Amino acid sequence: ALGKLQDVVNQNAQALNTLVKQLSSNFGAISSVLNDILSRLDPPEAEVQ
Amino acid sequence: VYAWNRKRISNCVADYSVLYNSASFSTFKCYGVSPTKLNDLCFTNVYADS
Repeated sequence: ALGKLQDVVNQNAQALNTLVKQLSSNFGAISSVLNDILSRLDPPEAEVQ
Repeated sequence: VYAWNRKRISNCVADYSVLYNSASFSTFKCYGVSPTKLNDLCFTNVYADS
């Protein structure tokens, strides 16, 4: 019966999860973490990724 | 070239300062990493294809 509420809550959480998981996507970059690119590639090369 | 030799480097420390500072290399191009950052990086393994 409480679904109307629970449902809503889930959606919120769901969105956040998706958002957080979008931190782990390459989007075409060599890696999905900025620190690795900064530590490996020089700014002239790193900036495109 | 068709039988390019491969060597494995593991469990060791390499000083790459002497590597990129040498003028005996005509071409020296790094992809996905910078020559200077090598001394400040750790890698599980290295494969040298000669």
